[PDB]
Amino acid sequence: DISDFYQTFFDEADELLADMEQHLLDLVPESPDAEQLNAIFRAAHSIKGGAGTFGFTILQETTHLMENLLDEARRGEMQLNTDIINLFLETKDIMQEQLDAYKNSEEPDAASFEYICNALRQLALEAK
Repeated sequence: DISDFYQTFFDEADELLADMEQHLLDLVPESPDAEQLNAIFRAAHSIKGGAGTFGFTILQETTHLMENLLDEARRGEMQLNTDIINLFLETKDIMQEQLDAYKNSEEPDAASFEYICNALRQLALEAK
């Protein structure tokens, strides 16, 4: 029954992933427009909550780690650069694959999950 609420989430998520991608591509690393970063962070926060609500473990954890990083960057605690933005784009790419698996009642890719989470946690570490 709870699956009766997946379709709306899947559509919202796809749209938010597209927005995330465009904002990422338009970001100026050394001087990121505050309003643009806030939008990326909000898309991630939204996707994370939906993932939690429906028990999409892999997507939730992946988005969780990205969100914390986007929070650091938007609060100005973390400096951005082209490498970080490329990591965010790669993260958006992987999240889309995870979502596409759920749409098919399939399980996301375990290896891609471990790789992206490892990279995101490495960056946070480096940020500290």
